[PDB]
Amino acid sequence: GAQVSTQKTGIHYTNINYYKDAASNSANRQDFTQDPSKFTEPVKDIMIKSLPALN
Amino acid sequence: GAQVSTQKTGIHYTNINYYKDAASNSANRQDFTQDPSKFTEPVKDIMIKSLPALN
Amino acid sequence: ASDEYTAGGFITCWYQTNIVVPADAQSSCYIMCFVSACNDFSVRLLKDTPFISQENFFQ
Amino acid sequence: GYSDRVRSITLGNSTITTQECANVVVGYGVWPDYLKDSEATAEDQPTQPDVATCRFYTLDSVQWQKTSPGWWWKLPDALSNLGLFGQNMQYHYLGRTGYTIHVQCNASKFHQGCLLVVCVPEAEMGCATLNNTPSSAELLGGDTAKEFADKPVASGSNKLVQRVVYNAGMGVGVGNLTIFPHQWINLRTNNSATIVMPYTNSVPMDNMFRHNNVTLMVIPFVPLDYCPGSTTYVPITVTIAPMCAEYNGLRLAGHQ
Amino acid sequence: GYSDRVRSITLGNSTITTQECANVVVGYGVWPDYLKDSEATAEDQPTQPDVATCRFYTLDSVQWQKTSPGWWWKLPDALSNLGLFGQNMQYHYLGRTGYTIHVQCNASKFHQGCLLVVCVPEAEMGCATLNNTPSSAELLGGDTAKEFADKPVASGSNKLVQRVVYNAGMGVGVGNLTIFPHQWINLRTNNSATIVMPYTNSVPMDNMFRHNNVTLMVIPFVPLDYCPGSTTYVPITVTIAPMCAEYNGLRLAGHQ
Amino acid sequence: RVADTVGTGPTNSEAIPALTAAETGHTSQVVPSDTMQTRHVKNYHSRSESTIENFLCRSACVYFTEYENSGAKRYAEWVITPRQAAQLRRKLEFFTYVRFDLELTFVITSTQQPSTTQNQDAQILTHQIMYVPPGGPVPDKVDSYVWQTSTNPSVFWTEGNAPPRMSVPFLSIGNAYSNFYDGWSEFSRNGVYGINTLNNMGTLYARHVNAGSTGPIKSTIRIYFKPKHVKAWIPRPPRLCQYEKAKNVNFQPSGVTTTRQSITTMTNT
Amino acid sequence: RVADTVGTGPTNSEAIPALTAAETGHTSQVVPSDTMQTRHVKNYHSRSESTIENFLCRSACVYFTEYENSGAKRYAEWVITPRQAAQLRRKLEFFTYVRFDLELTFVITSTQQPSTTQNQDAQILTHQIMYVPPGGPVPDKVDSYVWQTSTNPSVFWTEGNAPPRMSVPFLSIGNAYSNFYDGWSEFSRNGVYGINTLNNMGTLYARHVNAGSTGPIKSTIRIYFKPKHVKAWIPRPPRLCQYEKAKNVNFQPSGVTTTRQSITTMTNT
Amino acid sequence: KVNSMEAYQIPVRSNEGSGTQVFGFPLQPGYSSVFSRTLLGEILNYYTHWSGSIKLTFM
Ligand SMILES: CCCCCCCCCCCCCCCC(=O)O
Ligand SMILES: CCCCCCCCCCCCCCCC(=O)O
Ligand SMILES: *C(=O)CCCCCCCCCCCCC
Ligand SMILES: *C(=O)CCCCCCCCCCCCC
Repeated sequence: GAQVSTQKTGIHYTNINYYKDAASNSANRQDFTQDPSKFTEPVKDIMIKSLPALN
Repeated sequence: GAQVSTQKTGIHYTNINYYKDAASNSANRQDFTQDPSKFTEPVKDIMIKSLPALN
Repeated sequence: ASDEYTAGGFITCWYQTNIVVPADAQSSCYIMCFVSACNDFSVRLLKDTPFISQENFFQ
Repeated sequence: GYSDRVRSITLGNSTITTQECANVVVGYGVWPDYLKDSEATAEDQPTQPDVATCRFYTLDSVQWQKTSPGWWWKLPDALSNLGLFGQNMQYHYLGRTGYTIHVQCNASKFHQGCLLVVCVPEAEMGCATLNNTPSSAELLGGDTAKEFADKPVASGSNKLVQRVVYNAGMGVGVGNLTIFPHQWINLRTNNSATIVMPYTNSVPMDNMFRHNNVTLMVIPFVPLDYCPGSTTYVPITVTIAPMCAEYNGLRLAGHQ
Repeated sequence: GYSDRVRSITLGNSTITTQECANVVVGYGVWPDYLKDSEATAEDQPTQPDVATCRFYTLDSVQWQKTSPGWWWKLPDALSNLGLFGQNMQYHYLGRTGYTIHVQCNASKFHQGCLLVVCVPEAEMGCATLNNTPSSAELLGGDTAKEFADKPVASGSNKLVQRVVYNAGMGVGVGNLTIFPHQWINLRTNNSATIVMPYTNSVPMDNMFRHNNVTLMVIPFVPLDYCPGSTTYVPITVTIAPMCAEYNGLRLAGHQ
Repeated sequence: RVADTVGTGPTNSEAIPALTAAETGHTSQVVPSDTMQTRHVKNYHSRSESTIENFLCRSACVYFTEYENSGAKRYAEWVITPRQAAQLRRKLEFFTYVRFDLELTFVITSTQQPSTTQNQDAQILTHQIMYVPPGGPVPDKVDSYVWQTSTNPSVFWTEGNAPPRMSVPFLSIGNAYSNFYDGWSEFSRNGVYGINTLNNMGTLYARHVNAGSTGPIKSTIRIYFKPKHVKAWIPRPPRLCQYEKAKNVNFQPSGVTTTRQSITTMTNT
Repeated sequence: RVADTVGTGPTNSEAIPALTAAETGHTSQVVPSDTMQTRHVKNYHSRSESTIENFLCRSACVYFTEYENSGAKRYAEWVITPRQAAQLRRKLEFFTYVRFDLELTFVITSTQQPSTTQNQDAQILTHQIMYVPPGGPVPDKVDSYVWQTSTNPSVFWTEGNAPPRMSVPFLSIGNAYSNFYDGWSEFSRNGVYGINTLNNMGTLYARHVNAGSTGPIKSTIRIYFKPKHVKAWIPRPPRLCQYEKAKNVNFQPSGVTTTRQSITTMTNT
Repeated sequence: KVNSMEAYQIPVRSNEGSGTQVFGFPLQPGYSSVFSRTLLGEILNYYTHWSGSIKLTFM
């Protein structure tokens, strides 16, 4: 029960785990998910770039 | 002849055994079976919660 | 183990209506308390009990 | 395996058990509920605390003696100081509630007696001195039972309530109090009395300090008795639980 | 017309009635039965006396006093001298049984007390003197109750069992004996305790003299009390009945 | 997993989930929902770490001895028992009968000893651990033919390597290991009383295959036991009194718990 | 990946991507294309190495102590905290709450000590590292029964081998580890103030299973922490002032930045 | 009384008033001297964390 995933490039690297605990697993280095509109733009009413902010 | 089972979480971990004796195998950590009505409630006649115990 | 962050609460008992007994029956009784866990009880992180000590290997 | 004698009432944090009782006497056949949009006047949205207000508040115990005439507790004023029922009651101009009144009194097989547990809607009481009206401190007793009198109260220049039990402090016949929802605690067969009062009033909501809509009265019709040896201290404990309490008109706290 | 309080147990010649009781506590949820061909080792055919062995043997009565610490009866050894159960037990190398233990104690409405009736599988007991092991005559009492001690037994150069009740003679907490099948004889609600023990052991059959697999213990947690006038002599009678007794390995009689 | 709480509201009936008769020998099954107004809560809590395998399956030191490079103590011997250590013994004794496989790990460690011996330049020490099942010939010296282990199992381990480990089956004659035994070994209700009548696992000998140096060296073998594939029957009260002997229940009486003052004191003293 | 620039040309409208009102508490999203003529560029640049896992997932030394062959310091103990080291503490403190698994690597190193002791010829040292969760019995000597670890987890490691390593779960009671705590431990708003009210991870003891030689030897255990499988919430300003305590925010005030001369000086001073 | 069966008895008596306190102990199943030696408290002492409801059956 292996898992072939991609390597970091600019191939694949097969992986199998041997331990019964998920804590015994390797780090999760390949999660490039992102969402800055929690911090950049946490405003209630939408702010459009091309429009005057205060109208 | 491997066996892919689940890891403890809040994945899988493949396992193969190499020894001819079952005593050489790993512990059985994932058996969460349970039956307290051997000790809690070992009474002959059934006792219903909402009813008076002695009637 | 104790920690005030992890404080639990207090269990108290009070007389609601004093103990009434007839004549010729004892006026001072006893009560017994039993402790069991409910169906939602669970314990975590295994360690050694502080309740069993040893100075030398028993013989 | 059942019994008409067993009971268990759960309201909020509190549960109440009985191993000897009569039915629960439900108000005027009415079980308490909230105010309808059809019957409402106050346009502001109510606070209905729920589990915080509608729960079992056990006031002080009182001693039943071979010579006790009776007792009375006004209703909004009794729980006026108890928990969050008393708080909401102070911050709000208007309030509305029903109750589950559980009067408890246990004796033994060698003891005898019989109490009338009534719920008198609008127990407007009289004064000892005919010209005056009793004082607020004479009619009311927060969580501390006010007691009836064995004999006529003297009409000086007071504002004393005319407590003689046989007239119930209302100028009526105490034996006719049986029209108001009630039960009896005959020590021979009973152990407690439970009365579920619905909201009785001519207005949908009223102020809880200015007006006490119901008055609980515990009057012993057949006196406590027992032969020597039989335990002498027989207390009576009153446990009341508000039911479907709403509060309209929020402002600063108090009454004035 | 029924009642959870009534009972009648018929085993052989004997019948047992109860007019006040709790359920029958069945061993570890297991009702006694015979040994299966799957679990058997001894190849010889067993003797299963039936009605002659599996019947109600009522041992000696013991007196519950305001100061009694408790009592204990080892199990195969108690009935080791009683009837045909004791006979088969002597002629046979191997034996296997379960029991229906009926502890009886009736007082009145003016009496109070509460006994713990347990069945301790393998009650290996300790010695007063730490270096020795108790004597066979100190641990065992055929049909005659062996009794616990009120206070610590002195550790001289004896082979006395360390009888202090609060440690149950096993170095444990007497209040945790509740894991072993049990019942209570609260004189207020009870009249007797019935426990149906299945065969508990790590081997399919064992010798009945060399090893006492279960130990019955009657330890009063809340002492006998009564006001003067209330009858003082309150006895406890123990009635045990073997269940599904088989015997393998016949030879001459005895133990040596 | 653990059970979730059900949303409860008020109640006014003759149903009494709270009143019972504890004399029945039956534990009540009341839950918060029965004596109060509960909210629905979803329990994801798991009782995984409290299974008997997780409780018992952890290496515990059960005993340890020493042997030397020279002198009298040149080889060691230990009659196998889990009762010499307070810690593991007490966990196993939560149950009357236990059945399991074992995992043996040994931590062998040596220490140079004080001597007037000059020019010491030790060579690597290799140790031999040998099991002598009940009945086989026993080593009477570091060099008796016995150490050939033609049939006895034995581990040869050179220092500096990973700890020697092997597993063992359920070696009992009974269908379960008996933790307690209320009986004797003789039919005349005499002889031994208690669990020792049952303990017959044999002995374990250890020795230095080589002396290694001119100076003195003393080694200490630590035996670790780890119950794998465990089955436990008939639970019992945990040990209250401290252990006095390794062969018997002998305890010295101690009080039920520690104390505090009044039954009203919210604090341990 | 990073966003590519769009080819832009001239503009002459009432659209103002550059003028805003920063009072809104909203960060502007202007890009080069908005205030100039841009060329199309294809960005293959990746923000892979700046993910929270890559930032935090690297072994950092969090603490280290020493124990000896002889004397008083024969075993060591450390109450677990990531706050004794400036480096790892500061990275974790970029977030208010963090949740993660841990990878523990220990680098145990020994040094021979100065003595008048003649004929030293050390034997290989084996060490034992033991974890005592909050509540368990603590070793009061190098030889208290406590070191049996019948239930406590512990690593036995012989010198010269690869560094002992094991991973640990998210051991918190809360649904996330709290890095900061603006509160007390007592409801009377008293007692402890701050994160220490929350730190209760237990202690870690280490010792020499064997002395090994006649001469003195002192060992130094270095504990390394590596947050695997990390989740971090509510980010905050990186620590400016230097750390003063390991249990509290206590800082000594320092200026906003370093200086230069005039607001016109293109160079740091 | 801890060295006796009295540790187990909760004294109840016929008073000259109600509202009196019968007993009082904190909610610390593994720590309080009351619960620490119970079946629940002994098991809890082998673990570091705990969660759940508890039943206190009074007889
Ligand atoms: C080199 C080979 C070593 C083999 C180790 C064998 C150890 C046997 C372990 C027996 C286990 C626990 C049993 C207690 C016995 C009893 O009291 O009945
Ligand atoms: C040999 C076993 C060793 C086990 C190592 C256990 C170490 C626990 C680590 C806890 C991690 C970081 C937590 C900070 C705690 C807090 O402030 O809330
Ligand atoms: C899925 O894994 C089936 C293919 C197995 C490939 C061989 C596995 C290599 C060794 C794994 C043993 C696991 C270690 C606990
Ligand atoms: C089933 O196992 C077929 C797949 C085999 C995967 C490779 C096995 C890896 C090494 C195993 C040898 C067994 C050791 C005795």
